[PDB]
Amino acid sequence: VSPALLEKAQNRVIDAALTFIRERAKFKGELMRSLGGVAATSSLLGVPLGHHSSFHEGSAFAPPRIREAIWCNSTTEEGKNLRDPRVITNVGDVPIEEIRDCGVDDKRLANVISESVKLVMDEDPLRPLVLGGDHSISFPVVRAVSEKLGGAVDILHFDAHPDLYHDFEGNYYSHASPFARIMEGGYARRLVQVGIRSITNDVREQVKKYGVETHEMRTLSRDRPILENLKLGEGVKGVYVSIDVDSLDPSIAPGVSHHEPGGLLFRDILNILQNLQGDIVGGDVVEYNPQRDTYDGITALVAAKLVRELAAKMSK
Amino acid sequence: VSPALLEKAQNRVIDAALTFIRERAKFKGELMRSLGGVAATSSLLGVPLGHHSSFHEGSAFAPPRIREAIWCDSTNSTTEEGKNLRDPRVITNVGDVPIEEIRDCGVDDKRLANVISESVKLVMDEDPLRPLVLGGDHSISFPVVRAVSEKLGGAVDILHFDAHPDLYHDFEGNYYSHASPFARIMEGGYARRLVQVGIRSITNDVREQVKKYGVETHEMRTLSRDRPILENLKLGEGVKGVYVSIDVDSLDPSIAPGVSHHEPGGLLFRDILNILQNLQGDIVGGDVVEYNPQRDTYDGITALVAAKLVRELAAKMSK
Amino acid sequence: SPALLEKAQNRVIDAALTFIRERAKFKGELMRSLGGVAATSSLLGVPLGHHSSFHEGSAFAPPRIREAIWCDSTNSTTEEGKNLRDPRVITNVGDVPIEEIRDCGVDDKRLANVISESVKLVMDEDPLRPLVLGGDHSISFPVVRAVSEKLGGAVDILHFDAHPDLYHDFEGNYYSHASPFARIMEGGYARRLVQVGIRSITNDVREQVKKYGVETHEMRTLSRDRPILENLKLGEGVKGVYVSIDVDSLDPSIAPGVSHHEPGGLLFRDILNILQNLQGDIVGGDVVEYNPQRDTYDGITALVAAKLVRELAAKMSK
Amino acid sequence: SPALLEKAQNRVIDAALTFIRERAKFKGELMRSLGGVAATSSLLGVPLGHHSSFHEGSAFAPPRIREAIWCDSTNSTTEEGKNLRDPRVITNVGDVPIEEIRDCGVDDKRLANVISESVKLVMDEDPLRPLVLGGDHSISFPVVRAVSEKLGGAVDILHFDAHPDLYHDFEGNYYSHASPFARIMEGGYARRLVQVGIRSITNDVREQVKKYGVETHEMRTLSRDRPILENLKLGEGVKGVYVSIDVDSLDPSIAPGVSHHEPGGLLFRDILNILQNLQGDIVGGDVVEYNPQRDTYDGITALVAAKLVRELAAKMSK
Amino acid sequence: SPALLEKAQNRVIDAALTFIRERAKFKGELMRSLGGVAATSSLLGVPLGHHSSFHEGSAFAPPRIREAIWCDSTNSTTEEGKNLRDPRVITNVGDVPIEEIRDCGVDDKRLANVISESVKLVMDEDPLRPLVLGGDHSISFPVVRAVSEKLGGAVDILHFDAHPDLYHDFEGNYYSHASPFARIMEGGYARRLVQVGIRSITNDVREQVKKYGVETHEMRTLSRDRPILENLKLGEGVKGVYVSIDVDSLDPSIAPGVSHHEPGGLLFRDILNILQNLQGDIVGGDVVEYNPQRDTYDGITALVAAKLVRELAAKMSK
Amino acid sequence: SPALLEKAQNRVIDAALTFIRERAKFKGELMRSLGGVAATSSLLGVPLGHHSSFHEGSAFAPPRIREAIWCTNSTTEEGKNLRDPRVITNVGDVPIEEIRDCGVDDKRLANVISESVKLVMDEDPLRPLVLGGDHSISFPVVRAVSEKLGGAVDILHFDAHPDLYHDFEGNYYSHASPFARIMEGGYARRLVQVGIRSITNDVREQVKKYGVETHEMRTLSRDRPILENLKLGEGVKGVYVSIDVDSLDPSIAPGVSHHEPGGLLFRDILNILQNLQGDIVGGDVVEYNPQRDTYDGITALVAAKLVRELAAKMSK
Ligand SMILES: [Mn+2]
Ligand SMILES: [Mn+2]
Ligand SMILES: [Mn+2]
Ligand SMILES: [Mn+2]
Ligand SMILES: [Mn+2]
Ligand SMILES: [Mn+2]
Ligand SMILES: [Mn+2]
Ligand SMILES: [Mn+2]
Ligand SMILES: [Mn+2]
Ligand SMILES: [Mn+2]
Ligand SMILES: [Mn+2]
Ligand SMILES: [Mn+2]
Repeated sequence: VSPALLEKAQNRVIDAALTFIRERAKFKGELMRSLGGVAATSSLLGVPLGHHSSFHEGSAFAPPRIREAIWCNSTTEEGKNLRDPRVITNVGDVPIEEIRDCGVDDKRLANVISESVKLVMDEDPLRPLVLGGDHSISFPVVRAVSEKLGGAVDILHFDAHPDLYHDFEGNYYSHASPFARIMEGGYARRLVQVGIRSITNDVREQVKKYGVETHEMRTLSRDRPILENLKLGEGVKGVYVSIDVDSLDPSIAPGVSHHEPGGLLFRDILNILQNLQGDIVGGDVVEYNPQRDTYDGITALVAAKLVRELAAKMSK
Repeated sequence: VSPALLEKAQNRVIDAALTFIRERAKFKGELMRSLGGVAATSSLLGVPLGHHSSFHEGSAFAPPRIREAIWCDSTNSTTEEGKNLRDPRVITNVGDVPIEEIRDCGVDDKRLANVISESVKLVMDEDPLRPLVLGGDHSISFPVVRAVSEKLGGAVDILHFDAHPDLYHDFEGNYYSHASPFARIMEGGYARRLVQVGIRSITNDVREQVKKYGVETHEMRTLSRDRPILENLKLGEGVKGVYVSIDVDSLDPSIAPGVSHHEPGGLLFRDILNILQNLQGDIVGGDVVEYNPQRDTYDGITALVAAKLVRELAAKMSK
Repeated sequence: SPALLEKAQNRVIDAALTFIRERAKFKGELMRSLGGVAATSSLLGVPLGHHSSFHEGSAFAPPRIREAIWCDSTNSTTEEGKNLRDPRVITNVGDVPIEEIRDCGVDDKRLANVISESVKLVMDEDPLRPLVLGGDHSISFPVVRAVSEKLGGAVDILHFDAHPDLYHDFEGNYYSHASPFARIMEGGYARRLVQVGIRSITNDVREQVKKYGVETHEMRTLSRDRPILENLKLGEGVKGVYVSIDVDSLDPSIAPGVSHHEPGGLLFRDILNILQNLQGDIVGGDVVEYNPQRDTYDGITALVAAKLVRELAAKMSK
Repeated sequence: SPALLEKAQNRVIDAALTFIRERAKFKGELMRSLGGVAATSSLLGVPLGHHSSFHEGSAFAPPRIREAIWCDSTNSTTEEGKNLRDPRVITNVGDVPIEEIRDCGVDDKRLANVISESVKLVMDEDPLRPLVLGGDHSISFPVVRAVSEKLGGAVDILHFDAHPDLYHDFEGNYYSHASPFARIMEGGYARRLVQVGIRSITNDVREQVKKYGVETHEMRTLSRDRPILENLKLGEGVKGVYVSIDVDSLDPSIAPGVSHHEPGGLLFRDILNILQNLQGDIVGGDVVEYNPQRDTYDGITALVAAKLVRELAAKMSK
Repeated sequence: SPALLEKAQNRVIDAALTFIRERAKFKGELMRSLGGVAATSSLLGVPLGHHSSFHEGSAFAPPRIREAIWCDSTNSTTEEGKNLRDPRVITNVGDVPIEEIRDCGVDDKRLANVISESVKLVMDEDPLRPLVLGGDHSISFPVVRAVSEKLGGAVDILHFDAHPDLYHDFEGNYYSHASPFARIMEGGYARRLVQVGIRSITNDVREQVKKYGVETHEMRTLSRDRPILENLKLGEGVKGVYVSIDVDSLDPSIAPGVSHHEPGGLLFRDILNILQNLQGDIVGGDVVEYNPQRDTYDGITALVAAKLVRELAAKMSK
Repeated sequence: SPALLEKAQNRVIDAALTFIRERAKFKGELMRSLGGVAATSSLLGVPLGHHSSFHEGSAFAPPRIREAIWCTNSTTEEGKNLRDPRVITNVGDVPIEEIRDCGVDDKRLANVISESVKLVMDEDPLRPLVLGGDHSISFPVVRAVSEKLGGAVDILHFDAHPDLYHDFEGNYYSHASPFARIMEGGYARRLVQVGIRSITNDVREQVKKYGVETHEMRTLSRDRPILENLKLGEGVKGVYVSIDVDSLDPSIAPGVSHHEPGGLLFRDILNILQNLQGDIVGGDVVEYNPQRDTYDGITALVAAKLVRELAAKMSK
């Protein structure tokens, strides 16, 4: 296999993929500006990546399924208008499969994701709402938001799992290590984790090493008043919200790779998200696995709901 | 069929069965006794018996499905409160009593129950092992709790999670029904306190049974008032210790679809963990019953639910 | 032909109402022969779905609910100790043959009148009280109209639902399943309307709520409203209390068998807490919007609808 | 009370048969008013399941089948070009209210009489011919009895089933879904009985095949018998042809919605090849043993049952 | 604002087409560097479902089909022994980003032209030949138009489908999935059109068949047609052979993951028998109408579509 | 100490083989006391799935298959009465999980399987009918049948896959390699494969190397008369029948690890098995995966019908 064939294929396909995201972001930025009366518009960038998953890769197919459940009332829990393009709009998906088929390695793939995020952010007034994909994508996304904005953000992170593994199966880019990568890089100050019910003792050392505010399910009843009155981002560049759908009890969100019984109810996430104070600069909804959902696609609907509510907080 | 030949088949096959259990318990006992730093080890004994169920016998297939889910690729090996399931001193498998092959020798249910009791005693004799039984339908708790009580030399207190009191005196003339284990236990005085949680399915004649044996039945319709007591139970003070029986049908069927008796309006997963995490007392044994893999979803969610109940019970009983 | 239709319609409708009359009469006579009974919860199916905005499969619910009430996994005792094998606690009348009547070219206004008369035929047989199995939510309007007219005045309503069903005009359909409570409040048939489980509501509807003085409880305030909802006292000073249970009220994890899934709904124990604690003279009720064609393979939603019906019967029967 | 049941039974049954008469009379008038028609396939549901040995959920089948016929993923043209939107091609009468008659304490013998009379009320309305929707297979006996009595002689029967249903005595139940064709042959209602799809017959029952001259085609011989089965000519020199289709005759891969799964059954195209080719005067027929409680989430067995009803109607209507 | 759309639309389309060109140029140069190849089966996804009449879930199919092709329960050898691990046997180009282009307000004619141009970019890279993954059957018209224009003449088409897809006018959508072959035969892009598995056809569309000389083979004549169908020779006298495989051609017991369930369809082996024996120069093909949203939990239909692609590629690659 | 492990191994395997011995000793005495029999098909489960390449759920098949056997009627297609113990009888399951959990390696495990089959055969008139379990178990079974009978057998083998890989990912004991192990050891003379439709070019060389009669689905119509008239065993010790449930089309046997579209119908196998001539000394039904079956357990019923037909051919 010729080396300079793969290497210029890698260059050429990445460039054509990023140029598509650019023209799409440029189109939507221009649109929001012509309508006016908007400081921020939540912009959907899909990252259909599932190969960093330790169990099932079905995540890769989530973004299109979520956008179908978004755009199929048209009104969010607090009355923003979904058909208003100023509240929510689509940019596109990074064509992960086609980029990987060029032999691109994971480090460059992470860079492609980061560059995609910065293409969106460059077009005022778009702000990135990333659809996963597995949780490994949060690292490149948060990295991109921190670099573009010129400092750290605070994070609200819903998950069953801390995703703070220093070393997961020798895979630096594991969906079980993105917050390790994020904290190792200084991209976040505060990391507020909610839903946690699967945590190793080594990862409790990581929690201590980085000053993570890890809230476990076994103390949720004690924690509710705190969690329902979070205020983040004061004195840093803003607030980033990461929602891992496996944060929700498997009874209400079966469409995930990692079933962990004893999780959040839908209301738990909506109360916390709605009550959250701070300037939201970006967010993700990750680990929706359509291949593990029920036939009625209850988990696509839940995932779409969470995206709608994130967009209503982040659009202004 | 000569009765002679059948009787000798029975003795010999049972002997062979109990010797198998003896040798697995001997292995796991020596292992723990050579690791040291261990007062108790939760030790899985399967009793794959469904024939006492009133509606569906699928829980006979449960134990191997539960072990696989305990040891499942999507889960780490740490319990909610920090115990490492990779440490054998936290949890170990002994194995399954071969119910089907024994019944197939024409053994009657009284002798079958005796064989389940001997199995429990063979685990208990290998200190620091403590029996965490995997059912199987709920009928098995009678012979398990009889065996615990007889080996400890006295009464235990029981914390029992169920939709159903399982206190019938007489269910379809089957003494060993999955709906009378606790009538057998209470009749035998094998238990002092019996604290029942998740109850939402009870006939007026079993309400008699509750009053007659001074059973502490907590019904779902009084739960929110009961939370403060249930989150601070202290059992076993002045008897030989505490036995914890978890019927998976205690949980709402939205959580635990893989059961024979769907009863809407049940516990959430976290309600069992709150009670269990808060429970005080020397836990001497326990069981997880009525997982039915034939009624589970395609993803095996209830196997995972049962496996997590086993993991958190082991985390409490291991020491 | 003009006449054929007019003719057919009347004759087919009269034979259908006659079948209900005979069944009600049979069950009334039995109860009065047994004695020691003031009220018997009496099942009347209205298998109607064509008023649904997404799926019409709730037309199949009634017989599936009835089967699940008397099914092999459960016992015949309700949570608080009533015995369902006593016909004075619960009894079946039968199903209005909606399909057959529609298929005669009968419009929705006439159909509403047939549903109304069928309910009166059950109420004409003391001590029966109507427990209607839907069918979609549109049925509650003609049912509540009948109960009101029959008792000679207003009822207070406890309504479980994901949706307010208070639209003035859901897409030009007066008998929409999203408008039955608009028609009830317009008609004067209800004084209080207590709605529990709401999580889907537009701004135009919030104004319908203020306009009729409706007590709309949304999911986002559920945890705070618990003490109110676990202490309802309805119907004092009017003809009594009607309980309408839209199965969609419940989280789809508990009740997947419905046409509109709405995440973040009631737990089954949330409905039972409210319903078991409700004080007031329950004069009738309905369990609507169970859709067997969206249920799971084990038919859990059938079992959920049956338990709602069993627990509502425990309260209305006396 | 003795009188209480006897009187109710009679009045309830009379009101049920009156409803079926009015619906039959309405559709006969409709057809005669249109003209250009010798025969119209007329659906009579018989929602009975309790004559089953494993599951009773075939009681839910008729409305489900009707919905699947007049549905949305398909078109309305049969495979050889007949339009189902023409009422002269197919029409619904309605459902015998079996649950409600049985709930009056009516025994199976009188129940069979009710079914028989119901079929006869359809046959009294030129040009309607009965296409019965089960229900479990027990219903074929009262149906074929009625057709035989009404026409005044024997029919030939084409029967698709995984089981012969020629048990004299299945678990003491005279009206067993396992005994309908032993009752038909005993009574001389049928001359030929051509059974197709058989793959589950005990030797005792093999005796019964020879005892009554039954033409039983087993699955192991199907590929050899194809030529005969695709060239059937029935009814010559008697009153006509009755076609009974048990859905379990199909492979469970195609028809999972049945009570008794039997691997190695017919392909759907196996039934169409026989049915589209059959020569003879089709005078009635049935599609039984669809069980919606065992169907898949997409309700494919309901579609399978509907396409059988559609293709049988294509052949019976003229 | 108008200039905004004109501007953006052309620039978003240009960037999409650029993407496909670079993938096709990479894949073409790879085969040319390996040598020993005359034709490489090259996957182009068209994830378009909005021309669907019942369900649009075939929009999600291409990436599910590719995962199944390269799945870890299957090995990489076709039935007749071609190694799919060899890029010269099967390669991926990519998906036309339909959603994203449609969300710039691009109309259906302009979309068809983007699909055609995409096909043309693959065909420009010797020795790539286009194997299109739908998406719904609408996509065959702009694919086959592109093929024909590119080659400068007609093709013969082998079409597998339950449905002729020959409507002139399906609900006023020119681009309906029920009309692609009307659009094809009307534009003279095809000479012979051989259809196999047909079992859903209206009398009007029967007209269309005679009108265009379509060689429609219906399921009800299959065994009579087998020796013809197992010895097809197409393309002789024109530019080559296009094969269109609609997944609903298979019986729903085998391919449940489709929008239109039509009972009594082809067995998997029947498509392979025909395709394994087909003579002529295959210049393109598509596998259409796999609907992941209607598949079973184990994704069986994805594997069914994947194997169809693998066996078409084995035949198209030389 | 490693002495602790070796001891556990020796003593646990010894107890497990004594269990199978007492069960086989029981059923032998039962048939001999009953008389009128020369062969009784005796069920031995080998609940093993770790040699699987995709899913291990065939480990749970044996109990599920026995339950579907005695759940339908009670007469074999050719009128054998399955309530007659001389027609079919259960010995028991080899406790695979409990022997592996003592640290026993694959070679010693193959030996335990071989010894269990010999314990069955030592009891006249029992013949072993083995329930899998994945296809890897056919190697130790056929080796045991060949050693106890003192020579080779002919094999009829239904499968979608040849199972003739010399080296499957370094796993000598792969379920994709048992017939390579069997031919290498010379335990079989003829090997007639039916249902084959997944076959690599290196495995065609294995077919050539051992003179395997490999019938592919793409020649089934030409092969029918031949396959419906097989005569095996003349000149050798007899006939072994191996049934892999994935030989059947996935439409009728969805409960397997390896879906291969375009397989056999149920009659295809039944016509072949019923018409087969030769002295049947042994057989297996394998690769039933209960975890991938439909909610109704259709594949358990299929597998039970396959067992009943094989038990009717072998019992006499
Ligand atoms: Mn995560
Ligand atoms: Mn997670
Ligand atoms: Mn219990
Ligand atoms: Mn229970
Ligand atoms: Mn409603
Ligand atoms: Mn509603
Ligand atoms: Mn039958
Ligand atoms: Mn049958
Ligand atoms: Mn098509
Ligand atoms: Mn089609
Ligand atoms: Mn194999
Ligand atoms: Mn295989």
